Order: sequence, then structure tokens, then C-alpha cells
Amino acid sequence: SIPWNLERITPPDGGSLVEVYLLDTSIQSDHREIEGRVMVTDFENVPEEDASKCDSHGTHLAGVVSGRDAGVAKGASMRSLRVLNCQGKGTVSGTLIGLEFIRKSQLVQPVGPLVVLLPLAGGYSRVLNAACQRLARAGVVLVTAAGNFRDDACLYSPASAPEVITVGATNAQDQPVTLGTLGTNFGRCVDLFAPGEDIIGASSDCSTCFVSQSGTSQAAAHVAGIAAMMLSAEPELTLAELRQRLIHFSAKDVINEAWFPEDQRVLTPNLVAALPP
Amino acid sequence: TATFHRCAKDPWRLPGTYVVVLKEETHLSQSERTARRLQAQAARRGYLTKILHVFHGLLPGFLVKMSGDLLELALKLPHVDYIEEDSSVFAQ
Repeated sequence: SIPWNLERITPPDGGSLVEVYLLDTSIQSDHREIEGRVMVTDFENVPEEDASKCDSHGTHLAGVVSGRDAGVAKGASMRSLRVLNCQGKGTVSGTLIGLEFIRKSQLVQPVGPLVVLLPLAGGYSRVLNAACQRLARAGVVLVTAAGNFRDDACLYSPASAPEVITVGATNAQDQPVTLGTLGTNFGRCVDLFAPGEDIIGASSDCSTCFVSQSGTSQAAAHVAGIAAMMLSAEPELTLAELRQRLIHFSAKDVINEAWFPEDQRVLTPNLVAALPP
Repeated sequence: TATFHRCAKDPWRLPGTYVVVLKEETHLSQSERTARRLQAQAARRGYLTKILHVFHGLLPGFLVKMSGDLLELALKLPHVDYIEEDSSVFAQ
């Protein structure tokens, strides 16, 4: 049997030509699911708090992207930057310093196509959107979470940046994910949806432990994996061509738009990401 | 010409730390000199400041820990495009 989400995106250990940068919490890089596939950079810029719990979020997402048993792009390599503290909180300034670190690292030692996964959100930020726009215009692909606020993604960053691929979350019924009284964001700033409910992935509680997690971070990690597979098969794709491929291979009109507020139905793309055949 | 911006979600604001963003094409040498100029002008007015980081590569500018009382003065510095108060981001 296979996790529902991996079956959903399947219409080979792919994505080997791409490096995926992850800006998140600390990661248990020795977990059997991701050991040897995640390179922990010396980067750390986190605010003071208000090890197993500290690395929960990032370890799970690294597993979603490249994990041996439950990853999307099992051939992709990852590089992690710590911008979120033990409580999952970071700053816009720390995230800016991290994005700049990625660009500097690329200029010093260029490799293949880069995908940057931003599984975080804050309020609309002119500076964070501008830094994302500059990095995308430099040729780097950025994928971010739409946000878990059951709200218009245009009010959050980096979700609101048009040059970033912004991902909402859907469940096994292809419906928008509910997360307590909130749930996935929606609206015109969301590019597409992807599996983000009960996603089996690496658990930092033990070297071989697995846990199911839900959220737009998990949905964005699926899209970063799909992008790594698409770019590894067609490395010359521009960002515009990659976005066109993601839309082309997505499942269309399967989301029941009634879950979204009335005015957001026409503005929200009815697309669920999938791998090409 | 420069403008000031702060997070609309008031509980997510981090007052006391500001991202000073300079105009496109401002060089690292100009960003470092502008940062020193702010520090000197602030010290003349009795305020302590700290330059936490100098940006270059994506956006030119710097990160400064200082009282928001200095924002009107900082917005008059040469090359300033805008200033944004730092704010929180959260794992999704």
C-alpha cells in the first residue's frame, strides 16, 4: 500500500538534477528517511523562544520532498537553513537574510536548477515580497505555503508575491483542508492546491518514526517535489514554462468550490497538483 | 519620497527593529556608508543604534535595531526607497 497523497499525485527516484533549499525549523538530518539527502547549512537566524519537538516541522517536510519511503522527489538533494525557532516562529528579517544566503551560495558554487521551499507565512510584507521577486527574477524557483488562516492568501507573505508559486491544501476527498476552526487559504494569490491532509512523513521522535501532519506547508512541499521532478526531466524550463506545466498536469475542477466564501470561488484556481506521466 | 511600512496584523509586529531598503542598483559600499550615516546622526541626538546586517545580492540595505523615534530622520537618508518594521513569520 502507499500513502494516499503519493497515489493522488501519480497519474523512479527523480528530481536528481535539482537542489531544494528548505527555510524552516532545525532538522533531524540523521533520520533514516532523509539521512544523506539533506545537507544542513551553517545558517541560523531565529528569534528567542517565548530537540525532538524543535525539529518536528522541518524534518517532516524534508521527508515529504525527498524521503526514501514517503518522499515525492526521492532523487533530489536538499539544503536546510534554520529560520524558525522551536515554536515554529521566525522573523521577516531572518527570512530575508536566509534568501540572500541562498543566492550567495549559488553564485559561489553553481549547480543545476534550484527550488526554494518557504513553508511559512506572516502578514503582507513589501520587503519579503520584493526579496522573493528579485530571487525569482534571478532564475530561482520559489514555492510557498498559501497559509492556514482560512483567509485570502493576498493578505500574507510570501504567499502574496506573484512571482512565487503559492500552494493551498486539499484532502483525500480533494476538498479544502480544515485545520481546527481555520484551514487552507484561498483566493487569487493561490496558484494551485496539493495534498495537505494526514500526510505521512518523517517524525523526529525516533530515527525510523513516522507521523501524519496537515497544513499548507505539506501541500507546498508536494509542489516543491513535483517541480524538482519536472525540472529534472526538462532542465531548460523557465519559471513561466514550469508554472504552465504545473497547471497542465493538475487535476481540474475536482474541488467543491462551495467551501470557499462566495466571492472567492471565481478567483480561486480549481487545480490539484500532479506529476507528469 | 521614502515611505514607512509596518505589519497590519498588530500582534505580529516586532517594534524596535527595522529593515531599511535602498533604491535598486545601490551598491554595497553605498549601503554600508548610509548605515554609518544613520548611526552618526542618531548618536548626535542621544540614541544608541546597532547595525545587525548589511544586505546586498537581492535587495540593497540594512537591518537596524533602533528606536522608531528615528524613522523620520532615517527616511531622509540618501538612497532610501522605504523602511519596514520587522514582523513575525510562522510555520504553516
